[PDB]
Amino acid sequence: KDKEFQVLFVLTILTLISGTIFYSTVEGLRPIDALYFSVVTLTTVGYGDFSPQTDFGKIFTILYIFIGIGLVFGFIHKLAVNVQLPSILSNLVPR
Amino acid sequence: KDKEFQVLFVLTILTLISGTIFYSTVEGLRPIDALYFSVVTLTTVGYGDFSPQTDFGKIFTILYIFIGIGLVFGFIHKLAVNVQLPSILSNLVPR
Amino acid sequence: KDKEFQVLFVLTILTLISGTIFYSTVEGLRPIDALYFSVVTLTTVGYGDFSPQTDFGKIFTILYIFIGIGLVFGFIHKLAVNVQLPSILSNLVPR
Amino acid sequence: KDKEFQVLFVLTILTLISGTIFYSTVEGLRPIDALYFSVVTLTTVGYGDFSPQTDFGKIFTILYIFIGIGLVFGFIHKLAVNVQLPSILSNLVPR
Ligand SMILES: [K+]
Ligand SMILES: [K+]
Ligand SMILES: [K+]
Ligand SMILES: [K+]
Ligand SMILES: [K+]
Ligand SMILES: [K+]
Repeated sequence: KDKEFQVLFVLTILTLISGTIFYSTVEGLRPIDALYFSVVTLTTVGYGDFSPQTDFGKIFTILYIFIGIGLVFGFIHKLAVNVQLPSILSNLVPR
Repeated sequence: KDKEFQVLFVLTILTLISGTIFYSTVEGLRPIDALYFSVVTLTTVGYGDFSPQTDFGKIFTILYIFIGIGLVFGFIHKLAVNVQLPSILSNLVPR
Repeated sequence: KDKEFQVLFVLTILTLISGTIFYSTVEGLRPIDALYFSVVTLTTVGYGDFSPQTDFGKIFTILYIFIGIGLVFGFIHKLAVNVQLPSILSNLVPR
Repeated sequence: KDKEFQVLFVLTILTLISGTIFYSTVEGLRPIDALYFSVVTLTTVGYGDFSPQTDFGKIFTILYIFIGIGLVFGFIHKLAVNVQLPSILSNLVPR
């Protein structure tokens, strides 16, 4: 399960890297803002402080969302159940 | 399962087409912006760079969301599990 | 199952009514905008074209979200599986 | 199950407290606005009336979202099924 976590973890980083590079290049964001934006998009928060301005950015965002949501939310699920939950349970007992 | 994917795929395209046509017509968006907006609405991202301005657009958006979320997120589920997951698994093995 | 649908349906309408009344009264929105806003909040779209300006509105929105999301998304689930899915299946066959 | 509810309830309050303190301190929000913002972020509504302006706030928000969504939505699930549902069922019968 550490290896089920590791795979989704890696694939999430790669996905966020892809968005950082595209939005920094095509939409002209600073790298930190492109990552932030990629995260705010794929978790569906969508503040809108940043949003794509070019048609190439709009089209990319459509595809990035559909390809990216299932991965991101899979990782969050694995994180919650296989990492966060056990550590919570361990805290309720003194060794 | 390719035919379970195909049905949801088609129904998603039809749903996004419906929104593209309405928002381009009633809210005056360019077709590309209406599609983008329809996608950003039904995936619940909701940047708000675009939002309906007319009461007819507001009422439509209410119904489009309720009718459209269950479909869109069904497709994303099918996509993740029946397409993305297997291809990931295939990459971890050399033929 | 029509009666499992009917209950969630009614409870959803009541929930959206509650929000329409509060936001129209305390935040000064037109009734149509308060409903629209209530729907955009509880489905987690959150365009932000409307957002509460008063501390009383902010506090209410916190509680409305936590109480309201589980209901709204339950209805959408019931809608998709017990209404939308069967009708889709019926269309694929001529009577 | 009251103790399964109580744990997630407490962990949710602690999580929202953490965000209130950070955003009030680093991003300069009033405490009430920082709580409101933390809630609007972790439920994925994301109005964007508030959004982090500093790089330290942006980085924190990335991590807060990934750590916080699984908890928040777990609580909402427990709330809906173990608290809201039973009380609904009890109302349909006179004692
Ligand atoms: K969701
Ligand atoms: K959102
Ligand atoms: K927004
Ligand atoms: K906005
Ligand atoms: K949003
Ligand atoms: K959302």
